[PDB]
Amino acid sequence: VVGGTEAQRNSWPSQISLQYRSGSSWAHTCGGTLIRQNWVMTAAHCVDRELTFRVVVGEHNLNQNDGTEQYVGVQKIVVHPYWNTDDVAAGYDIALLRLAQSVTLNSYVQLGVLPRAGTILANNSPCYITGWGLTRTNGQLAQTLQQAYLPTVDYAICSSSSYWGSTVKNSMVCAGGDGVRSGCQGDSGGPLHCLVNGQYAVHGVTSFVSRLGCNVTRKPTVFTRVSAYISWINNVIASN
Ligand SMILES: *S(=O)(=O)C(C)(C)C(=O)NCc1cn(Cc2ccc(Br)cc2)nn1
Ligand code: NA
Repeated sequence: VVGGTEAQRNSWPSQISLQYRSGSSWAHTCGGTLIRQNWVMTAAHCVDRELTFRVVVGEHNLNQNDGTEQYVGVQKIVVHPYWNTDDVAAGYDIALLRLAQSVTLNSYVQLGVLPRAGTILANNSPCYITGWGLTRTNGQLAQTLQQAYLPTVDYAICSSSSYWGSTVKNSMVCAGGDGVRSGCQGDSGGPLHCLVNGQYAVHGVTSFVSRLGCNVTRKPTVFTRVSAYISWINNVIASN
């Protein structure tokens, strides 16, 4: 997250860190959202490489154990069957990870609330991105979870020629693009939390940023639109 601030400890208790084994240790690669005690929602592109993954729930400071974390293996990966790693812009950038055990819920570990199927937010709706992704273009990961206010940019604007044009689809949510605040590498897979009827719900899964930079005017961060996938998510959970 570029242009963010440090989140209060576990104010985003459904945020997870998706990590892969790197030698004798672990490396953060993506965010995700805990949606059942044994299921995480992330981006399909986060699992394009065949690696050993783990999920950390209750995380805040990646470099230090604070007593709130639970670490769990990934037992099954279900990528959307229409995902094409060579065509991010086609969409379908979503995957579900079945965890090797069910995590315990507490003040630090909670299920993320999903929107009702089909929900489209009005332009400029209030949302926050969260993650441990880079804090500047070409920079380094955040040690502690960051948040940034990233209001939505509706499809008509986001898919116009001076923004992302045809690359953005109606199955995506765009947010930000002010040139100061944005998602960045390693926020991918994580949530966009948007306030609806007084409750935050996870409307986006971070999918891509501009190759020109993370915080780039009229290149808002692009998210898979969770509300387009409610039936798919429920079908996967019900059949696994
Ligand atoms: S996201 O918008 O943050 C973005 C820029 C697409 C991103 O940084 N995604 C992170 C990501 C994770 N993976 C899979 C992967 C690739 C290589 C290794 Br060594 C490990 C994991 N690809 N992009
Ligand atoms: Na920690």
